[PDB]
Amino acid sequence: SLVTCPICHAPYVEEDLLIQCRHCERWMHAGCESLFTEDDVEQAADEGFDCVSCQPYVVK
Amino acid sequence: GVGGSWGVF
Ligand SMILES: [Zn+2]
Ligand SMILES: [Zn+2]
Repeated sequence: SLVTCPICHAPYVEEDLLIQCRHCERWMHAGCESLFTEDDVEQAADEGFDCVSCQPYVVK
Repeated sequence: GVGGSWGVF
């Protein structure tokens, strides 16, 4: 993490909005996580944030 | 901590 995102396995320049799944402690781009606004991630973060991995594993 | 962890940049 902090350099490679699982959704988009590629390097990036420290920029754009950042959001990290607390369950996995993984950093990833807000855009690749469906986040398009700072406000939306604010509320999402407040209610907790689940990465793409958590959704399928959490729900069976 | 409470909720997810996100930063601005
Ligand atoms: Zn990403
Ligand atoms: Zn996760």
